[PDB]
Amino acid sequence: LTLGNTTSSVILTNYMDTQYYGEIGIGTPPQTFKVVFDTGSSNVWVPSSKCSTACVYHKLFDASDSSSYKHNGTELTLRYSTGTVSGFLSQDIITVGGITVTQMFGEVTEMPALPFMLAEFDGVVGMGFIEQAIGRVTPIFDNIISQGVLKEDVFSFYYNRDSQSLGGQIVLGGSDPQHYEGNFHYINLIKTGVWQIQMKGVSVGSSTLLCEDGCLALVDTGASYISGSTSSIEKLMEALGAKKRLFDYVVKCNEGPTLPDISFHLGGKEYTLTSADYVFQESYSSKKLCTLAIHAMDIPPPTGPTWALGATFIRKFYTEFDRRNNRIGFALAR
Ligand SMILES: O[C@@H](CC1c2ccccc2Sc2ccccc21)CN1CCCC1
Ligand SMILES: O[C@@H](CC1c2ccccc2Sc2ccccc21)CN1CCCC1
Ligand SMILES: *[C@@H]1O[C@H](CO)[C@@H](O)[C@H](O)[C@H]1NC(C)=O
Repeated sequence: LTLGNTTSSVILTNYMDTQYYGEIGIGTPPQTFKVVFDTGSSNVWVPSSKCSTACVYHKLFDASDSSSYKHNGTELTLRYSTGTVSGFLSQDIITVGGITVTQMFGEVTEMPALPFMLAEFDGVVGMGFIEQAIGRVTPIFDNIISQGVLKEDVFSFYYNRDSQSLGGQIVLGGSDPQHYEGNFHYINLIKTGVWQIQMKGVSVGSSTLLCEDGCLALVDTGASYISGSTSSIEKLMEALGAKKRLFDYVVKCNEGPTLPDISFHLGGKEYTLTSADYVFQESYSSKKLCTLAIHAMDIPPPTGPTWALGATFIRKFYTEFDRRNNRIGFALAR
């Protein structure tokens, strides 16, 4: 007997405003892993004990220590913006904030030192739809929905700004009103299968200089930043006075607080980020260079070309992902 009144939460760790990770347990007895909960992907994967470069710094799943494990072994390859992992399929019981689910997941045996040596998390829990799942593997949230335990078929994200403070939180089955102010404003997904909405414009202060004839916005919990196409970012950075370095865009630290507001027109409203929301203000010196929490990412079709609203956006706006209604809700984070 499963009664739909459950609302479970996973505490997240904030690593330098770029990586937000929580704990999941795999197997019997449970083997714990630090995972990023990512709306931009649909597969679950952790490093395998069968891993032969980045594997050395992470926790590895040993199937031989789990009584609940069921072999499969189908080969699997997962491509991310940052890097590609490879392994095989395994099935086991996954515990996520109290909820226990029988899940098919990836046992990663090929984890390159770049970029995975830089990951503070062990694996990824893809919070996207089956349409985007590799090997057509049933996503974890789809499996939790099938159990009929959740209060509502929704999950929400809270990302805090980096004492003994909470780095973030995921709520499965609801939203935590302690982490948002006012009410949610919802935007319907263009289509089911992808956590993507229509964007009606991007404004720099006064003038709406980009996305004038509309564009797409992927609401990506796994993305550290706000990203646009190379073309869109080059124009945006020019309007900000930012300069291209090797991996990032920079401004003189003293100019940082003088930077204009960036607005994203989504559904009925404008979602504004002030300079304090997008500049890593590590100094105020005129002789130092400060990094922006904005970059270029060319997302390939069918999903891209698209903007991605990552942790930079989510820190400002507490986000709710509604599977029942196929919509996303935003509320000012508290
Ligand atoms: O953490 C930083 C990003 C980090 C990184 C992680 C995964 C994949 C690529 C890169 S590029 C790179 C290069 C050299 C050192 C570290 C890094 C971002 N910074 C901005 C705020 C926190 C620091
Ligand atoms: O956004 C970050 C990407 C992040 C990540 C998140 C979800 C799923 C896969 C990966 S791959 C990976 C590997 C190592 C460290 C971090 C990460 C990387 N960014 C840092 C600066 C912008 C790029
Ligand atoms: C692995 O699992 C898939 C279902 O996701 C199934 O179709 C396939 O036959 C399985 N392979 C093996 C070798 O068990």
